[PDB]
Amino acid sequence: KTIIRVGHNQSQNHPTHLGLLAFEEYVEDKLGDKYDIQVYPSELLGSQIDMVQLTQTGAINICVASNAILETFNDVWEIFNLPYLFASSEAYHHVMDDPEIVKPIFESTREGGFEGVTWLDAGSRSFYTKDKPVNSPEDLSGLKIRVQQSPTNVRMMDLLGSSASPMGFGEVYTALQSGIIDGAENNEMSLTDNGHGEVCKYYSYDMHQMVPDIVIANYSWLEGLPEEDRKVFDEGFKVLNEVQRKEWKVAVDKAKEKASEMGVEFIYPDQKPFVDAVAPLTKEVLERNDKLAPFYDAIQKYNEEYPA
Ligand SMILES: O=C(O)[C@H]1O[C@H](O)[C@H](O)[C@@H](O)[C@@H]1O
Ligand SMILES: [Cl-]
Repeated sequence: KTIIRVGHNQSQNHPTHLGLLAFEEYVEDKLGDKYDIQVYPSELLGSQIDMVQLTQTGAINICVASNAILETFNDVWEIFNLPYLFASSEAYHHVMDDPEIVKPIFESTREGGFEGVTWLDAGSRSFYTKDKPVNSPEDLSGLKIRVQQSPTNVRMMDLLGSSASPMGFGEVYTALQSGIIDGAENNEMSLTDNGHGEVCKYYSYDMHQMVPDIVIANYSWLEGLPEEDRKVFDEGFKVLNEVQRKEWKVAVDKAKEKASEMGVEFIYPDQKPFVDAVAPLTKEVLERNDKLAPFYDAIQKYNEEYPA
């Protein structure tokens, strides 16, 4: 058979793994005599940055990468990394499901060896810290906060009066434990599935970003598929999206409960001071990249249709 290698950086219990297992089962049920889909969880194929590069060369076929890091491969991905971009999770989901918005973005990096085929839900990202609770941006002053390898997020930390420490997701637990960083920012699953709540017990819902995870496929590989095979893989990507999103809802609820049981304290800060502190980032990003405005306009229509 033809081996299709698929990587991601999450545990085997995470929604993304469950979605990819559904993908594998869907495709192999229709075409199993021909393809063996192999899913490599928990950074078995490397950190996310490692995997995107392996996808570019075709050493693996498909991987999952946070939108945060894709902006370094093509600047148009920056659009979904803007802080306080979406008014509501409903606005966000409708945006990511709108082909007129996502297709031009997903296809932007074909010359770099890959294209986006779907997205996966990763909730919203908020600050969590070890020693001191975050109630407003000034509480981040003098802290070192881990972010993804994303110039947008580095700039966001600068505007918050803080300092960014970019590193891969698998490094964060030990970096927190050793005191190399003071905190990080993510959805609630980081606390439980990745153990960050063992060290960080203050989780403050500033909800600065809703950053999609993107499923990317090697472009030569994908376009090389025979018509009928491509149709099955495409259907599989839709199943992946659907199963991951359903499982995400379940998992994030369980994560919140388990975090509480672990001793994490959830804080609900006033978001306005965070919004105002990082507003210049959106102004700067839009001014520098004129590809973005029409996507931003379209997102605003969804914000209006699905407000908070
Ligand atoms: O902050 C990060 O690095 C990670 O954040 C979330 O877990 C996201 O789903 C991952 O794709 C990502 O790698
Ligand atoms: Cl990485």
